[PDB]
Amino acid sequence: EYIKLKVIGQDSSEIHFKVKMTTHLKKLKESYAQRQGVPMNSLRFLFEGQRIADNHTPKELGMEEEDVIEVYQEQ
Amino acid sequence: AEERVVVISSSE
Repeated sequence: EYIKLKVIGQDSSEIHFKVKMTTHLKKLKESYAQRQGVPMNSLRFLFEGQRIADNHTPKELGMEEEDVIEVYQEQ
Repeated sequence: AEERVVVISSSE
């Protein structure tokens, strides 16, 4: 199963990702950073305010269709 | 901005 996730940037822009429930979200982080032209390690990705790990899957985080991921600068 | 949907492949 795939779901569509909405990634909201620091500037309120959006990129949506169709991601398999078993795919490690590292792959989404890499794609987003590539498209923003910044290093992946300059960013932190949050779901419901909690940090998304490289090896988190959407299934592990209980994500559903049209759930939101927020991107902030790394601290 | 237009809608942007990226398909993430299953290969890692």
